[PDB]
Amino acid sequence: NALKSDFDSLRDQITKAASNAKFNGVSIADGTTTKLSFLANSDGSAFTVTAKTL
Amino acid sequence: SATAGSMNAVKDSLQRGQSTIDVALAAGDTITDLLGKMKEKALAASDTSLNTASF
Repeated sequence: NALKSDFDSLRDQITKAASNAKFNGVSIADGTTTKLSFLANSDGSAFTVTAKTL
Repeated sequence: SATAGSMNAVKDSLQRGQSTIDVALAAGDTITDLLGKMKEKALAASDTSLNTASF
């Protein structure tokens, strides 16, 4: 039971860590989007970064 | 002689036209600088990593 309790606590800490992985309101890892697109050139063509949900 | 003397009015008019175009070119300097800054704003706002306040 002590091992199970520790396991459940570490599991909840994973949720906290993933939800806090934001830089000024945007995240590539919290699961809230499928991708972020950054500018690649002056015409506005995108540099895609696929989201990796943690 | 009267024809040669009336060329002074022609020269005054052509100089007036050069002055009018000069003022337009000064305003055009302003406007092309503004358009370059505006393109910089639109280019930055098309990035989707911006939060709402930056947009």
